[PDB]
Order: sequence, then structure tokens, then C-alpha cells
Amino acid sequence: MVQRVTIAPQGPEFSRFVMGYWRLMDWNMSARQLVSFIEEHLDLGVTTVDHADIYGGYQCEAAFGEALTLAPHLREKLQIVTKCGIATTARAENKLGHYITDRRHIILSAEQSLKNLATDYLDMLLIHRPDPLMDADDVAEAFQHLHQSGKVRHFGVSNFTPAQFTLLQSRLPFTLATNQVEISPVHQPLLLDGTLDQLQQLRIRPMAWSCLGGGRLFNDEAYQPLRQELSVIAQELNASSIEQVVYAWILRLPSQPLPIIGSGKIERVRAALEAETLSLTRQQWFRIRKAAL
Amino acid sequence: MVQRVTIAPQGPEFSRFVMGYWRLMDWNMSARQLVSFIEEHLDLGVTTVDHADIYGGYQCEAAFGEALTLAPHLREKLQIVTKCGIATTARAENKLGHYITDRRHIILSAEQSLKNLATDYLDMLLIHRPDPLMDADDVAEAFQHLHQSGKVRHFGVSNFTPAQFTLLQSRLPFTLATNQVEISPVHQPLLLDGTLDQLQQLRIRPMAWSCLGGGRLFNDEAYQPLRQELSVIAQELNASSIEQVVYAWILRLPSQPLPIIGSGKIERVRAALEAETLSLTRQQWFRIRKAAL
Amino acid sequence: MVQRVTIAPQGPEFSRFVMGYWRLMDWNMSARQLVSFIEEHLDLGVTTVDHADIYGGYQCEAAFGEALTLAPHLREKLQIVTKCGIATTARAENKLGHYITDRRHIILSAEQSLKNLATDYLDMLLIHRPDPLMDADDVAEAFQHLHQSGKVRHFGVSNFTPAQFTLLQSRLPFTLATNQVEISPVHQPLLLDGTLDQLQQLRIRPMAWSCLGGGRLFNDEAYQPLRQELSVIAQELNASSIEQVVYAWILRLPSQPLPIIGSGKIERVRAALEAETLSLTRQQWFRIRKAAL
Amino acid sequence: MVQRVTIAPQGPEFSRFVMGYWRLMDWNMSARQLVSFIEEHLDLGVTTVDHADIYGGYQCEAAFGEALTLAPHLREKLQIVTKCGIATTARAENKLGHYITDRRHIILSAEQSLKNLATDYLDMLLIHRPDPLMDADDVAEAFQHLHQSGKVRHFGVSNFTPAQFTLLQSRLPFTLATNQVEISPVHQPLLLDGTLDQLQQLRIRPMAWSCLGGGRLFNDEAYQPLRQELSVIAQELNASSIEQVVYAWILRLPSQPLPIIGSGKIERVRAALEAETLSLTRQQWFRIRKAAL
Amino acid sequence: MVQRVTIAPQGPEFSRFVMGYWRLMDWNMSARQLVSFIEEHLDLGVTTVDHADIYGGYQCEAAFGEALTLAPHLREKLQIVTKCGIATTARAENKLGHYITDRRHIILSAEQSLKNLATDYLDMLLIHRPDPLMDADDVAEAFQHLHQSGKVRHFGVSNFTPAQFTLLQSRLPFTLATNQVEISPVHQPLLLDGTLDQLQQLRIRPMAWSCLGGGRLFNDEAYQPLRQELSVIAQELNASSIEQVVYAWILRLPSQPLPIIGSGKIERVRAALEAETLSLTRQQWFRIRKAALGY
Amino acid sequence: MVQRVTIAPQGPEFSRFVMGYWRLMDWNMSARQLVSFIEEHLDLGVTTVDHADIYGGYQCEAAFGEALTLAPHLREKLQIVTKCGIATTARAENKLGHYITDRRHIILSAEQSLKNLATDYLDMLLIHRPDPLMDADDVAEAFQHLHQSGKVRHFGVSNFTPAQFTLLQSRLPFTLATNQVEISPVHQPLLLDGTLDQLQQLRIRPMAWSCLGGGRLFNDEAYQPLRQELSVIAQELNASSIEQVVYAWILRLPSQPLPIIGSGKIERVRAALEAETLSLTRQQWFRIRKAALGY
Repeated sequence: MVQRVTIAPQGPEFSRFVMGYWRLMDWNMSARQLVSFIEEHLDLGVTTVDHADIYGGYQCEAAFGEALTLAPHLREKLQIVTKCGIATTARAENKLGHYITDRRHIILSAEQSLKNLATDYLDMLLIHRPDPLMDADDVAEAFQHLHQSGKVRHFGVSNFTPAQFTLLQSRLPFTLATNQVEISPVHQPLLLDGTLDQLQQLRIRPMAWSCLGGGRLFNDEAYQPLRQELSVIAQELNASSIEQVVYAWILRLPSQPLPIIGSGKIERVRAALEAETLSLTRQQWFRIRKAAL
Repeated sequence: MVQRVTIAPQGPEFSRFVMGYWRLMDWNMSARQLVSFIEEHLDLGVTTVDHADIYGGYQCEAAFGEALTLAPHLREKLQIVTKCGIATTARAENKLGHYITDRRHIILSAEQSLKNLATDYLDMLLIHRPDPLMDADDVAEAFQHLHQSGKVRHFGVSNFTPAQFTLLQSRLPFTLATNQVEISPVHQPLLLDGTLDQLQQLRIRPMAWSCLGGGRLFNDEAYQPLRQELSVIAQELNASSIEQVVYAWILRLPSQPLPIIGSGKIERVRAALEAETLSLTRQQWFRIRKAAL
Repeated sequence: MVQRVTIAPQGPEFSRFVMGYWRLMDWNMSARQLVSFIEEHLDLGVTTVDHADIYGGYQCEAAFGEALTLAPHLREKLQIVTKCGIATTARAENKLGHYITDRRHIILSAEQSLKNLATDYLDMLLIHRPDPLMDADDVAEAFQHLHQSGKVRHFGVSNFTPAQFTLLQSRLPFTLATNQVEISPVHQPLLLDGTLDQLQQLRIRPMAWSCLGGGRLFNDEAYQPLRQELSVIAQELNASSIEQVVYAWILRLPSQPLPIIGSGKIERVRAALEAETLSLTRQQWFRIRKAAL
Repeated sequence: MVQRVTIAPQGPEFSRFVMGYWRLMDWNMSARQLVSFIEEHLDLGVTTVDHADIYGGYQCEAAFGEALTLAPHLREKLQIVTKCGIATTARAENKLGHYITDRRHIILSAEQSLKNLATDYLDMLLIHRPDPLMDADDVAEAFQHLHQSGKVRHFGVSNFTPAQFTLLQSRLPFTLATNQVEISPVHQPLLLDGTLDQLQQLRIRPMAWSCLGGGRLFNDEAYQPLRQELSVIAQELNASSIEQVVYAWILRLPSQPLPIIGSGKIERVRAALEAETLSLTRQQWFRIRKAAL
Repeated sequence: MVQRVTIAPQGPEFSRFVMGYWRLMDWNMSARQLVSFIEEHLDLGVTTVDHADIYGGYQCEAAFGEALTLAPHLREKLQIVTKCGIATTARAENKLGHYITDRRHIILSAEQSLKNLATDYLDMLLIHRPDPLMDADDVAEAFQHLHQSGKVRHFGVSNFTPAQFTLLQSRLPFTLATNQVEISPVHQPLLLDGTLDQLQQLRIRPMAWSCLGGGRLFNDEAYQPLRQELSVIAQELNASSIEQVVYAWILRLPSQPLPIIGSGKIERVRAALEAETLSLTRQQWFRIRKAALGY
Repeated sequence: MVQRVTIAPQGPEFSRFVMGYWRLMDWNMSARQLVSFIEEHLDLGVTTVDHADIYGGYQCEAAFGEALTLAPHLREKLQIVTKCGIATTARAENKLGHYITDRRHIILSAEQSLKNLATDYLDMLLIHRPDPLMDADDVAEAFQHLHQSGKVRHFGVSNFTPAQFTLLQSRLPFTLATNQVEISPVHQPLLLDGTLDQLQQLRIRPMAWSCLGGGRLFNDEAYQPLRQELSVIAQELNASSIEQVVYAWILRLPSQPLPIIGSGKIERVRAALEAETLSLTRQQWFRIRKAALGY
């Protein structure tokens, strides 16, 4: 089973690996098929799932909720994370992509999330992106309302700089439970730009997205000779695949990230979860870093 | 007319818009013409005015003082902000442009400002630029003397990074009342680099300079189709001019900036002030941002 | 009188200083007032004037043509340059700013320019900006048509890289007569990036726009201590103003630029034309360069 | 079905779209399944195919050759492009990834390619990457031997700068037939950096790789609202998928690129090919560019 | 003689100028010649010396300890600073250069340092470079153990960003006593990027390395015209040499850096210490800055 | 002995390694000691020597000419390269560093060079740096005059972009014989920015300066771990020193550079020339590249 992990002080207990549903609509699953898939990754210990209001042209939440309506007993076994803050052109009233982080929008988005997902509470709500118009007082008013009514148990952010993180935190009487950020051998700036230093310092563990380079590792022909060094290291470790090596690479980070898995096929999930057992050496970790840069 | 605003905790009360006098020598006004102009913007509710020792080759403060000696009753109605820290070659001793932030210079500069402006106090004194040779103990000692003697009511900085700001603040018994910074659709890095994040967190409102791009919006042929998108949004808001839309764009920031007006023509001042009544939508705000980038 | 200058091999004879009309609508002139202004700068030897289809929300060409209709004898004494290639949102069918460099648009734009300016020929037509969709074959087809019909006597470009310049040139049986580019102490990259090297090499003289920093020199408070070094040098040369020093700085360049003047007030034009008589030293030229960088 | 195109002066005739086999080992196809796939895209008019010695840990060429030995009649219907120049650690001799562009390596690589692909000629051989140790005389000697012997019909390069291209071309009696380069809404610098300017000038059409962003368009959560603007334009064009709109975006370039398709699923190939019939407006093209930036 | 300075709150007392020994192996000194050199800079007031486990291919520490063994009275007269955290290919087991900041490596490195330098305590131990794999709890455990046993008196870092500095500091019950960083007219980003602001704010003085541009000032043809602008300002100050001017320029910084001297020539050390008496004005400082950038 | 090479079409024949004299004043040589040093590198086959009007505060040329005056037979045995175009504050009339590339200054500079070096001709004259005020017609006039009179045999440039190079070349009836540029594992942008591509294309060989990183390789603490990766490859090649490895790395470039040696120690010159016989493989070259970048 996947390890159980407290992601922040007084924060929730998650599974170390998180199941990401941002691509759910591309998997072409029925509600019944989705139920089986959730049941499958639950049995492997992946209990924490990641959503957002905008995913799938604003349809993934609703589609996930249809599965939860078929199998009502699953809710209790899951930790549901979702997000708000982004406005895309998938909605007709949005003439251009932008951000909305006003109090009322946050409350309305969360409430809609509850309806879509067919549940009466969210485990965590995140601000999806840092908004130049973000009024921390107003976000705090929304969070306080959602918290005191029992509709949202924890709050965090996504893709925030440390200064943006500290601004919002300064308004809240509880700890921001995460800062969901992009971490992989393909995208390493947060390792040294201060983001991951801050998170380690506050003992807040990031949920890590785009762990496989946002598709570049396998589909960007320019990383093909890089696939090779992960292969060479894979065989040193007797790892079954290069994905396991990349996940191990991420887990090795001292901020102790929780990797988000995005594949809608189950033993690529299982393959991912085998990274918990690979002991990377430092030289193997740095060999990967340099092969990628 | 123009709103009254407290710019910081334990800070002064300023007008939301600030009249900037850095171009005063270029306006070719008699002392009596300048007296009429001050009275005119005072009647509109613009009471805060912005000076620096160096402006106009060290001439603008003295010119303003000529007006105040002719009309002594004006001083009590104004909040005078001036600065020190830059040394230009308009003075023979300065063989190159550089910075000077030593304790004695600050005090002597403030004292000369009083003499120039024909007043016995300043509402606020700013360090004009961050100086790599800035000793914060030295600045603090200067500020402390100016404060206890009643010569200067409040202190702030200009164009400081968050680290430079924190450094000086650490030495001071009172709160720095502002960080005067460049903010416009043409110059946006401070929106995301942490400068405005820190000011919002501390509830310190920045005075905003180069609000119209330091001349570029109207005089740079390259921004001329951009000037056209502001015209399109102006027509939507039924605004009489595009500068109104720009000022509304800045006011919309959650750090709540106080824009500095630099025009010596009173109808351009009045035109600016109707920005307070403009209802800029988020989408309009982001369209402006995108068109400028 | 202003010097007469051949700007390219087999190219037209221009005045060394060019009168720019991109801001004509902001000057608030009647047709009668504009006539007087043209007559005034003509008598000083400024015969070459610069237009574009998009200027003034597509109105400057027409406004200039009204003056030419009042005083028909002026056409013969002027060299008219205009441009096409940019599409702005000042026209309702343009939902966003973009470029159009298709054959038919170029021909139609030129033909409209002839109607607006109330004349039967243009001295030079320029591609206003380098378009990623630019098909050099199609531009060449348009130029050939306009040339062989006698509607346009010469052709050039604006803001092109040397590779973009060479691409278009490779299609044309005559020499591109200029590459209109931004040159000033405030914007110096073209001095070393290869643009001005290419122009000198081909003996093609650039028309230089934004010569005074697109408004920054006088209106960007951050260049105020830089105004000072131009002042110090102005007095060494006994120059009447800093504009004359900046123009002299530009004229000193070995690509031998033709500065475009944009002020609608006549002895700032006259003041500009006095730069022909200032002999800058190299040390003065480099002192300016370093004061600006 | 797919248009026939001559890619350069004295160059070969290719299909407008190219089938890329760099992912072939990941498709898990039997030799007979691969034979069916080749026949399927041949029937759609896709005849040009793209290989490299290194692809799939030096396995994709040989796998393709298994198909050609089973179906010998196919070779005459195909144009085979392959490459050399990169040395990866999938071979034991290579202790680090590097480049090898020495004369003997090029010849031996081309010869191994023939053996791998079970054919006695290649339609085109490319240098895979610009090598700081590239001696253009050495490459030229290799190309000359391969050409005179009839083993290779044409020669080109991949990812070269205009200076690297010019350098190699200077040594060759025949024209380099392509510069295979990365082009997509996600990666646009080549549009303006001179690479595509030079190819259009020489009337050489580039083969375009990573047309869909090297996986980012669909697998990078960060481009997911961007994926939505392509959906909006798709609906305007009544296109069945967004990749069609992307391919139409690339085809719209005046260098006239030949996009490389990398999907081993035949219906994704067919979906791509209907891009030829799509009428992309300039405004649509620029909206896509802006939404990606 | 060289002024003595408290480098941090609760921190040790160092000499304002620091003798750096990273180039020791290249000087080709016998152990006896090294004794004399140490005694000579000691006489001038230079008591603080800077080492690292990796210097000279893991050889410089041991070469220094041979001198200390011949002259054991010198030990008490010195403040010895050393470092760990970098792994170089001078050790066969390291197939590539990388970082090691685990607890047991830090402890074992410090203990090897003690054996190499032939002494039972270090005055200060530094983390040589920020390691993306740095676990601050682990470093704190190591530092705690070394402090508990008397083996190491004070602790600091080298080349840390302010966020890396704050991270490590959060775990420690004692103040980090320095952040050793690169400062010269040739390399100025730390003047404005927050590194030196943080140090001034915390009243922690940095040790400054590559004070003369890492060799470039004298050995890079491209700085020869700049070198000559330093000579003009030298003449104005009646300074014996341009090294004095550069050191004076660094000392003028309000973080109050301690310059590390790396020359094995006592003549040049002496010429460094004379910078303490130089009256560098603001315009001279700024003229220097600009000559170096091109401003 | 050092191979001889034709540096350009119609160009002069140089030694593959070039003795650079920009640091001459710092060596503290008497004129007689300089004679011996010249004779010693001459014996090893180093015949081409590199000077500039500005070097050593406008002193190095004249110091060299004093040696040539004591030993006038040496002149014919050397190819002398010098430069003009830079104005430094070592001359009182220059209140700031800048460039001067006007016709009469070029002519007067070359003529001063002749007087300084105590010789009646220069083998090659270079424009030292690209000048934004460079008027190529003016330079061509100067070069024409100097060529017409026999005072200068060949012409080239230093630190030019390819567009600056092409600009000047367009005006000249003879081929520019070199573009002297910076090349080292420490400074690699010219490998891929088109500078070296253009030179290879035109079959013009660059003279390479700052081959050892302008002092950084040895004097910058931050390259000490890299210095040690060069030592690993040295051992693999049985190379006496890492300087040999670096020179071999530069020689491997297909533009076929001529390295400028700047050491006044004949021991180190000798150790440079041994690079000609080193078998640097591709993987070794690339390992070096990557150790220097961090790739």
C-alpha cells in the first residue's frame, strides 16, 4: 500500500501519491468504468484525488461526481482536492482567459464543486494560480466562510511564489496546507529559486504536478537521448520502467513532494507506486539532474 | 472630489491622487501662476504633492517655495513629500551621477528642502533610490533626528526591493509609510516580483510613478496601436480619455496605489480624477494587460 | 537649409531631417493651420514627410491630404513616405491587432494612401513591421505592380532584422531604399546587433524613429539625472538645448541616419535642425552612450 | 489525399505530411501490424517517412526494416529520410551523450541504416544536430561518397542555425534539401530568428517536428486553457479536432513546412490530413499565436 | 596590525582580513616554509585562516596540519575555518562532481578535518555550497553533535541565497556566523540581489572570496583598460597598488565584509592590509563600480 | 617544433602557437632577459608574437622594441602582430575609456607601433575591438595607405561579430587574415553563435585569447572542482599538465585556432606546445565541455 502522509502542520492525511483527474475527459470512460478505476487505485492505497473547476472544459468534476453517485460508499475513503481562480474561454461569458479571486467567486466555485462532485464537503480547496488582482483579505473572507460552515476542511495554493504565499498566509488563522507546484527533471527552477526552501522550512509538502515533464519525456523527440540515461539508471536499480526512476527522483527531494499521477491506465499507476521502494543514490540523483539540464 | 487615504499603519492621510512636480521647470510658470495652479488642484481635492531635491537640476523645490511665500496659507492644506539620495552632475562637486545615503547628507538635504520650500516641516521624506552603500543604521539615525525635532513627520522609500525595504525597516521604531514605485500597463514586473505583494501584506500603499509609461503611451509610436485598445475600452466605459482608463487600471490593484499626476495643465489633472468613478471589470483589466505585453 | 541626401543607391533624394506626422491628430490643427506648418518646415528645408495608414486611428493621411487640397502647389516640393502592414482595432473588422502583408492588401492600402493624401503618386512605401506570415514573393508582386504603374517610386521596410531585409531584397529587381528603425541614446541595441552594420554595408541610410526615446528623455522621471549629462555636454558645445545634442549623437553614427522629427511646434523643429552644425567629439559621443546605458 | 511537394531546388518530391517513426518501439506493433499501418498511411497519400539511427535506443530503423522485408513492394512507394550525428549511451561505447560528425561515422551510419531498413538506398540523409566539432569539409566528403555511389539521393540538416547551414552548404555541389526544425504554437522563436527567413529565401521547405508541442498541448496542464482557445477556433472552422487547427497553423507559414506526424494510430493520422482543407484566417492565426505566448 | 572583528552576534572574533589556503598546493612550499609564512601573516595580525576538505584535491588541509605539527604553539593563535558539502572527482568513488550534505558525511568530514589539520577543534565549519538535496534537519543534527562535543565552535554557510540561509537558520539554536560569498568590482550581483541586505540586517559579516575577480583583473586581457582606471584612482589615493584600491572598495560595503587573501606571497599580503587606511570616497567607489560594468 | 600554418587565403604564415605580450610589464624583465626569452620561444618554433598599442599602459610595444634593438637579427625571424582602436585612461587626454577608429588615428597608431617596436614594417595590424562609430570606408583608406607603403603586410580584426566582419571586409581589396577571439572551456559562446562558423567557412583561422579562462581556471576557487576533472582527463592522456589538455581542447575545434600563450615563463610555453601531440577523443572533448558548463 501507498504510505500515509500528513502534508502540513494540522493539515490532512493524504496518500503520498495523488491521482490527478485533469485529463479525465480524454480517457473516454463511462461512469461505471470510472467507478472501477477509482476502486482499483483505492485498493493500491491512492486515496487522494486532484481536481479543479476548469478541468475538461469545466466537466471533469461533474463526471467524477457521477461515479460517486453510483458508488456512494467511496466518498469516505477519498480525500478530494479541488481548485478555483482561473476563468477560461470554455465558458461563453469569459471573452478571454483570466483570473478571478474575489470572495463571492471563490465561495460560489466551491459550492458548485460540492454539487458537481456530489458531496457535502471538500478536503482541500486551492487557489489555482497567483492573480495580480489577488486581494488576500477577500480570499481570507471566503476561506473563513467555507471553513466555519464545514464545507471545506483545509486550504492551500498552487504555483505561488514565496512572497505570494506569505501574503495570503498572513491573513489566515490556520496553516496553508500546500503549494502545488511543477517539479521534474525537465523543470527544475523551484529547486533553487526559493519555493521549495520555503516549503521545507514551514514543513509543508508540495503536491507536484507535471512530474513527467508535461509530456515531453516521452513525446518530445528532443528528450529521446535523455530517456536513455533514465534507462541506464533504471537498470542499475532494476526498476521496471523509467517513470519509476523519475518519481523516485522527485521523492528524494527534501521538501518531500507528493507526486500527482495523471494516467487513466491502472498499472501505469501501479508502476508509479513502485518508486517508493527504489533507493536512489546521490550520484544517481545528480546524474539525472545533469542529463536533463 | 478626490478621496482621502491613510497610506500606512500610523501613517499620514493623503489624497488618493498625488500632484508630482518633477517637470515644474519645464512648465515655465511664474510664482503667481503656480499659486493659481496649486489652488486649482487643491479645490479638486488633490492635496498631496511630490518633490525631490534633484528635480529640475535642483530647482523645482525652490520654485515651489516661491509660491508658498506668496501664499503662506497654502502650506497647512498640503502634504509635502520630498526625497534625497541621488547626486547629479547639475552640482559642480558631483563629477559623476551617484548615490549618497550617509547620515549627514540626509539631514542637510532635508534641511535644504525646508529652506527651499519655505516651510518648517515636511510631511514625508523618502530615500530616492536603493544605494548599494546604504548603511541602514546611518539612515535610521538621520530619520530619528529629523523625527524628534519635528522637521519631518513620516519616512518612506522609493524603488526599493522587498529585501532593501525590510533592511531599513528593521532599524526604525516607526513604520515606513510608502515605497514609491513605477506602475503602469507599460511597466508591470512589480505586480508579480514581490514588491506589491509585500506592500499589500504590510498594508502600506505605494505612490505610483510613470503611470502613463514615462511618456511612451502617447510619444512612442510603438505603443500607438496599444493606445487604440485603451480607446476601445474607454468607449465601453464612456470615459472621456484614455488616461482615465489607465489610472483606473492602476487603482484596481489590491495594493491600492496612489497615482502621481505629472501634468502642469489643470484640465489634464481633472480628467485624471474622474478615474475614481470608473468601473473597470476584471476582463477589461486583463485585456489592457495583454494588449500592453 | 537642411542638407539634401540620397538615402540609397538609385534611391530618392530626401532632406536629412524628416518631418513625422504620426501625432498629427494630437496637435489639434485645422487644415489651414497645417498648411502654414508645412510651409514653415519647407522653408527650413524639411521636404521629406513620414506617414502610415494606421496613424491617428487611420486619420492622419486624410488630414494631411486636406492641407494638400487647400495648397496644391506643395505636393511637388515634398517627398511623401507612407507605410502599410499593420492592422489595428481602430477598424471594426480587426478584432485584434495583427499584420497583413498579402499582395492585394498592400496594393489596396497604397491606393487608399493616394486618395487620402490627395496625390497621384507616393515617393516611398514601406512595410511597417516584419510579419511572421510575410510571403516575400507576394510583397514583390505588389511592389512591382505599384512601381510599373507609376503609383510608387521607391520601396523600403521598417523595423526589419537583417535576415528579414535580405529575404525581401532577394525578390526585388531594385534596391530597398531604407530600413526605418529605432535609434537613440535610450535604445541602442541596433548599434551592435547587426542592423546598422548591414545598412552601412549596403550604403542604405536608415530613417530613425523615436529619436528622443519615445518620450522617456523628457517624461520618464528616471531619465531626469540623464537629462543632466546631455545638459553638461550641451554647454560644452554651446548648444541651445539637449534635443540638439541627441540629434547630433544620432547623426554621428556611420550608417548616417535621417532623424524623424515628431513635434508639431515649429521652432522645436528649428531647434532640431541646428544639430547639423554641432561637431560632437568621440569622447562626448561615448559619454552620452554610457550615461544612458 | 495528401499533396505532393518538391522540397527544394533540384530536391525530391515528398508528401506534404511526413510520418515520423521515432516513437515506433512504444507502439508495440508486430512487423505485420506495421506493414498494415504503412499501407494505411500510403493509401492516404502519406509517402515520406522519418527515421534516425538513434531512435528507440537504435531500434526503430531495424523494426521498420522487418516490415519492408515482409513487404518488399513498399520501398518504391516510400521516401525514406533518416539521420546521423548523435551518439547516445544506449550504445556501450558511448559513456556520455555527445555528437559525432566525422566523415567515417557518417558513411558507416548511412550504411548501417541501409542494412537496418532492408533497402539499398535512402532518399535523404540529415545531420541530426549542429555539432560544435563539425568540420564541413568532412561532412561534404562523406556526402559526396554517399551520393556518387547512389546510396543516398539527397542531403539536409536538422536544427541548424542559418550560419551553420550556410557553412555546410558552401562545401556542397548540390543544394541541401531541408533544415528539419521545431515549429508549433508552443515553440515559435524560429518564426523571427532568421531560420525560417533563410529557408523561404532559398525556397527550401523545412520538415517540422514537435508540431503539437512535444506532448505539452495535451499533457501539460499549463496549456489546458490554451487547448481551449484552439477548441474555440476549431468550432469556428467546423474542424473535428484541435490538432487539425494546429497543423493548419503550421501550413500557413510562408516557408511552407512539411509537418511530421508522430502518432501510431491511423485515425489520428487521417485527422491530421484534413488540415489541408482548413481555411485559417490571418486573425485566427494571430489569435492562436497570442493565446500560446 | 589588522583590526579584529566580531563577525556575528554570539559569533567568534576574527581578523578583518582572512588568509585563504585553497591555492596552497600550487605555492610549492615545504612544511617549514609554510610555518614561516603563517608566522609572518600572524605577525601582521592575520589570525583567521580559510580551508575546505576539497581544496587541492583533498590535500591542502593535511599540508597545513604538517606545519601545525612542526609548530604546535601556532594553533591557539589561529581561528581555523573549514568547509564540507562538495564531492569532486579527485576521489575515485565520485564519478561526477556533486554535493553531499547528509548528517554522517558532515560529521565524518569535520572529523577528517581535525585529523588533517592536526588539531582537536575547529573554530568554524561551513556548508560549502547550497545543495538542492539539503535537508536542514539533518545538517542541524550534525552541527548539534559537533557543537556538543567541542569539536566545532561555530557554524556558517557559503554561497547561500537568503532563502537557503533562512531555511538552515530556522533549525539551529545558535546564529549562523557567516555566509561566505563572492564580491568584487568584477562580480557585483550580490550588492543588490538581497544577499548582502540580509547579512547587514542580521548584523552578520560575510567572508568575501574572489576579491580580485578570480584572476581576471590581472590575467584577463579584457580587463586591462579597467585595471588602468583602478591605477588612476590609486594615484589619486597615493595607493601603492591597485589591489589596495579593490580591497578598499570591498571594505566600503555596509555589510562590512572580511576579504579572503589567497596569495602565498607575504609581500602581497602586506600590500593587502594597507587597504584598511585608504580613504575611498563615494565618487571613487562609484567610478570603480562603473568602470567595471560599463554603466 | 611548432607547426607553421597559413592563417587565411593569401594570408601570412604563422606559428600555430602565438606568444602574447600583453602582460610583459608585469614580468619585470630587463631588455636583455627579454632577448633571451624571445630567442628561447623562437627555438621552440614560436615565431608569431601578439602586441597592441594599449598593452601595459602604452608601454609593452616599446619594451619589446628595446629587445629588438639589442638583437636586430631577431626581427626577420618574427611575425609581429599589433592592434589599435582602443583609447584608455592611461593617456591623460582620454577622460574615459572609448574607441577610436578614424583614418588618421589608425595611421598614426601604426606609425607609433613601428617606432616603438623599432622596425620598419608590421606583419599584421588588427582593429582591436568593434566600434559602433566604425566607418568601414575610413578604416579601408587607412589600411590601403599602410599597405601601399609597405608599413603593414596584412590586416585583421579582433572580437568582431560576423556582421561587423563582413562590413569591413566588403571595403577591402585583400582578405582579412584573422578575427582574434576569446575561446576556452570557460567561455564557449563563439562555438555556436556563428563567429567560428563564419571563420571556418571563409577558411580564416582565428587567433584565440584567454585560452585558460582569463586566469579563472587556476585563480578562481569556483573552478577548482572543474580543474580536477581536467586532471582526470590529463591522467588518461598521460599529459604532463592540465594546460596541455585545455590547449588540445581548443586545437580540436574545426576553425583550427592559433592559441595565444601569455606566460613569461619558458617552462610553461614548452608545456603548451606539447598539446600538438595530444590525442583528445570526442568523448574527452565533450566531457570537458560539460564539466565547464554543468550541462
